Amino acid sequence: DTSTWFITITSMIMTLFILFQLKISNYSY
Amino acid sequence: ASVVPLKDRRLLEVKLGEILMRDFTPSGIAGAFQRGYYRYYNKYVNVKKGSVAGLSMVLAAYVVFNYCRSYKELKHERLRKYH
Amino acid sequence: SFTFASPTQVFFNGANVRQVDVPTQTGAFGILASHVPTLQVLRPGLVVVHAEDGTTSKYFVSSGSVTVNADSSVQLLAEEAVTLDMLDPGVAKANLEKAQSELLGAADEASRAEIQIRIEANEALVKAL
Amino acid sequence: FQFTGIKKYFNSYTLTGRMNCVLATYGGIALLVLYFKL
Amino acid sequence: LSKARIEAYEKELEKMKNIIPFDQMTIEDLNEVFPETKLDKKKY
Amino acid sequence: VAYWRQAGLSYIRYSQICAKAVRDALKAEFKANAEKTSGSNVKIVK
Amino acid sequence: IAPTMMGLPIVTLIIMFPSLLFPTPKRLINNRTISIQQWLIQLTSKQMMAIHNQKGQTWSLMLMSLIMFIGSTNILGLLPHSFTPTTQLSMNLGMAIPLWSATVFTGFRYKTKTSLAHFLPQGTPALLIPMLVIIETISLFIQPVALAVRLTANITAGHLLIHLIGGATLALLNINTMTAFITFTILILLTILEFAVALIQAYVFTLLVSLYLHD
Amino acid sequence: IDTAAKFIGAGAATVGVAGSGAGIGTVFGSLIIGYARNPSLKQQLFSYAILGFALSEAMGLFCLMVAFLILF
Amino acid sequence: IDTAAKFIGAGAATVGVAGSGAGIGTVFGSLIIGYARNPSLKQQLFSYAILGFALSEAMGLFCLMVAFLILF
Amino acid sequence: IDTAAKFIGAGAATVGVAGSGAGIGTVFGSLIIGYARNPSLKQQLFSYAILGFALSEAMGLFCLMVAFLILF
Amino acid sequence: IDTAAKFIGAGAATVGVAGSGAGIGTVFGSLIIGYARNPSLKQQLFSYAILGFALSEAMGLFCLMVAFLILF
Amino acid sequence: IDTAAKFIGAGAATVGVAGSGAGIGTVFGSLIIGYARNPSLKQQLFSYAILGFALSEAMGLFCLMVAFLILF
Repeated sequence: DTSTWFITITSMIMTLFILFQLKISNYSY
Repeated sequence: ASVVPLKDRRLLEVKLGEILMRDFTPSGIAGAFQRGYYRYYNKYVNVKKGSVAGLSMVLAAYVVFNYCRSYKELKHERLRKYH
Repeated sequence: SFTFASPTQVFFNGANVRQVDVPTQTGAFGILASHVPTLQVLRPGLVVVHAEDGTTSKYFVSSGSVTVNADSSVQLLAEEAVTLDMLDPGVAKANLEKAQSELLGAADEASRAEIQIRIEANEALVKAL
Repeated sequence: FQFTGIKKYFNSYTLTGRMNCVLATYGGIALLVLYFKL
Repeated sequence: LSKARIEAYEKELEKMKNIIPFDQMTIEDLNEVFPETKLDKKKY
Repeated sequence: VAYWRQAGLSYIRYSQICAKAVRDALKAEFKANAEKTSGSNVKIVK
Repeated sequence: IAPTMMGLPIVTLIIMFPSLLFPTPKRLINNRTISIQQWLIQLTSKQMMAIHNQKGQTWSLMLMSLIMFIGSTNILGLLPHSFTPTTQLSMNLGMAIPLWSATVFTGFRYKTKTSLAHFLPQGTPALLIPMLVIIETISLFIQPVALAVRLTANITAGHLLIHLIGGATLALLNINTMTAFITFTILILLTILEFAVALIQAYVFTLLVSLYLHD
Repeated sequence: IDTAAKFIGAGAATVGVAGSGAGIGTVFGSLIIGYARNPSLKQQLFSYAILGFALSEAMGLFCLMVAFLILF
Repeated sequence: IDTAAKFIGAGAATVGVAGSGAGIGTVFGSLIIGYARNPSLKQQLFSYAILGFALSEAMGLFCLMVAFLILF
Repeated sequence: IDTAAKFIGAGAATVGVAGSGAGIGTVFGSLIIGYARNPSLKQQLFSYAILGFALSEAMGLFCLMVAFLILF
Repeated sequence: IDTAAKFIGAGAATVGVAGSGAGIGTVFGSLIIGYARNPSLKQQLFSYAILGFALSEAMGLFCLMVAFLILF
Repeated sequence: IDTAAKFIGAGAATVGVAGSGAGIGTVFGSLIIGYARNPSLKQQLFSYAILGFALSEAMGLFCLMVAFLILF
C-alpha cells in the first residue's frame, strides 16, 4: 500500500517523457 | 512479431479514429466504429454519441487488463455461485 | 433609466438597459438596475452597455463621471465616447509603443504621471481593440 | 532514428534539464539508508 | 524582361491553381505555399 | 490619490489627456469630429 | 476492514499506455479526434507562454508534454481498477527534483548574480534580513518536496475516498434508501474527482512560475 | 492500546480538514462579491474560484490521507 | 478498551465537521455583502452562495463519515 | 507503548494543516475579488497570489512532515 | 512512558504552526486586494507584505522549534 | 508520569501562539489595504499596526509563559 522501494517507477517516466515530447513535437498549431 | 503488433495497431487506428490521407480521411468520416460500436457481431455500445467507439474499446480493454491483474489480490464471497 | 451622452453626442436617454459596466478610476463596476447609489469617476477604458434586450453595445470612453442615484436613473457622462470601430488598432499599438518610449522622457513627476495616463489609456485602447 | 527528432531539443534544454544525476544520487542514498534499516 | 517575368508569374499562378487538389493534403505538402521557419521563430 | 493626483496634475488635466488620447486613436475619417470637439478658442487675459 | 492496496504491478506497460492514447497524424487535416487534442494543446500553450515571454519559451514545448502526460495518467485513474502511476511517490519524486534543479541551474547559468539576488525582495527591513533569508531559502528547498506531495497525496486520497465509500455501499445491506443516497454521494465525489485535471494545471503552473522567477 | 492509538490518532487527524472547509467557504464566498462587483461569472472570476476550491480540497484530502494511513 | 477509543475518536472527529460551520458563515456573509451591493436574489448570487454552503457542508459530512467509520 | 504514542502524536500533528487550508482559501478568495475590482489578473495580481499559496502551504506540509517523522 | 509523552507533546506542539499559514494567506490575499486598488507594488506595500509574511513564518517556526525541543 | 504530564501539557499549551500568528497576519494585511487606500503611511497607520502586532505578540508570549510554567 504505502510507497516504498522507488526503483523502476522513477525510471520509466524519463523514457515516457522522451516519447511524449517526441510525439507532441509533431503536433503543431 | 512486433511488426504484426504495429500492423494491428495501425488497423485499429484506421477502423476507429482514422494527398493519400484523403482516403484515410474518408474512411474516418465513414466511421466504421460509429456504425458498429460493439463490432459487427453485436449492435453497439451504450454510448451513442461523439464517434467515441474506438476510445471506449481501448478504455474497456485497459480496464479488463487491470481487472485481470487485480484478480489475484481480490477474493470471492461464497464458493457457491452468486445470486 | 440610463442617461449616456458625450458633450457633443447622445447615446442613451432614460434607456432601461438595466446593465452597464464602466471603467472606473478605482476599477470596474456593474450596474444591475438596483446597484447601490454612488458616484464613480471614469477611467480610460470602454463602457460595455448591456441593454435589457439581448443586444449589447461597446463604446470606448474618456474620463468622466458615473452618477447612479438611489433610483435607476444613471447619468453617465463621458468626455470622448466613441465606438471601437472608429478607432484604429494599428495607430493604437503605435501610440502605445511611442508613449512607452517617451514615458521616461518627462523628468517631472507630474509630466511623467501624465505620460503614464497616456500609456494607460493606450493600453485600455489596445485591450478594447 | 527517433533520436534526431528531438536531438536539438535534448541538448537545448538539458544543459540544466539533464541534472537527473542529482535525482539518481538521492534515490541511491535513500535506498542505501533503507537497506541499512533493512 | 517584363514579359519573361510575366510568363514566369503566370506559370507560377497556374501551378498554384492546379496543385491545390484535395484539402486533405500533407503538412509538408502545404509548405509549397505556406512553410514554417527555423527554431526560435514561432514566438506566439 | 494616484500617480497623477496629489502630484501636480488636476483631474481636468487627466480628462484632457485621456480625451486627447481617444481623439488621436480615432482614424482620419472621424478626425474632423475630434477637431470640432477639441476646444482651443478660449485664451487668457491677465 | 478491507485493506487498501496501491499495489506495484509491472509498471512500464501501465505507464507507457497513456502515450498510445494520442495519435499524431502527418496530414494537413487531422482525424477529428487528434484535432481536439491539437486545439487543447494550442489553448494550453498560449496560457503557459503568456507569462514567460522570454527565451525560456523553449521550455514550454517540453512543459506541454509534461502537462499532457500528467493529465493523461491522472485522468485514466478514474477507471474502475486502473492503477494510477502518480499514486506511487517514486515517479513524482523523480519528476519534481530534476525539474526544480533544472530551473535553479538555468537561473544560475545566466545572470547568476541576480538569480541569487532574487532572495533580496528589493530591500526589506534590515533588522529582519537574516530571518527573511533563512525563511526564503528553506522555502526554496521545500518547494520540490511540496510540488511532489501536493500531487501524490491528493491523487492517492481520491482513490482512497472512492474505495472507502464504495466499500461502505457494498457493506450497506441495510435500508436501500441509505444505499442509494451513498451511491449518489459516490457519483458526486467522482464528478469532483474528475477535477484532477485542475491538479495537473496547478502542478504545471507552479513549475512555470518557478521557472519564470528564476528565468 | 495500539488500536486505541489508531482510533485517537485518526480522530485527531480528521479534525485538520476543518481549516480546508473554512478555506473553501472563504473562497466561494469571495466568489459572490467578485460576481456582484463585476458580472463576468463565466470568466476567471469563477475559473480561479474553482481553482481555489480544488486547491483547498487538496489541502484537506492530503491531510485526511494521514488519518487513512493511521487507520490502516 | 476499543470502545473507549471509539468514543474518544468520535469526540475528536466531529469537531472537524463543525469547523466547516465557519465556512458557511463566511459564504453567507459574503452573500450579505454582494446582495447589499447589487440586490438581485434571483441572480447567480444565491446560486453561488448555495453552492459554497453545499461544498462546505459536504466537507463537514465527509468528516462526519470518517467519524462514523471510526464508530464502525 | 511507544508505537501508540507515535500514532497519537502523528494524529495530533496532522491537525496543524488546518491553518494552511484557511490561508490558501483566504488568499485565493482575495484573489478573485482583486481581479473583480481590477481586470489586470495576468500581472502581479495573480503572481503574488501564486507566491502566497506557495508560501502559505509551507506550514501545512511542514506539519505533515513532522507527523510523518513522528509516525516513522 | 516519558518518551511517549515527548512524542505526544511534539505532535500537539507543532499544531501552532497552523496559525502561521492562515496569517500568511490572509496577508498575501490582503496584498492582492490592496494592489487591486493602488498600482504601487514596487513600494512600501510589498515591503510591509514581506514584513508580515516574515513575522508570521517566524512565529510558526518558533512554534516548530519548541516542538523540536520537546521531541529532543 | 509527572514529567510525562508536564511534556504533554507543554505540547498542548504552546498551540495558543497560532492565533497570535493569525492575528499578526491579519493586522499586517489590513495595514497593507489601509495604506493602499490612503498614502498617510508615516502617520498613525503604522502606529496602529505596531499596536496590534505588539498585543498579538504579548498574547502569544503569555501562552508561551503558560507552556513554560507547565514544563517547569
